[PDB]
Amino acid sequence: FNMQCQRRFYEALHDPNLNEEQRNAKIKSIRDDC
Repeated sequence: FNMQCQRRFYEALHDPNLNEEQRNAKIKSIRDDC
């Protein structure tokens, strides 16, 4: 992935303030956009 999307995934992964469902949904949303 391009640097923007790459960093978005990296951040979202390393953000346990989000739980399993929330975090996987975040990754999915970023991946849909990217």
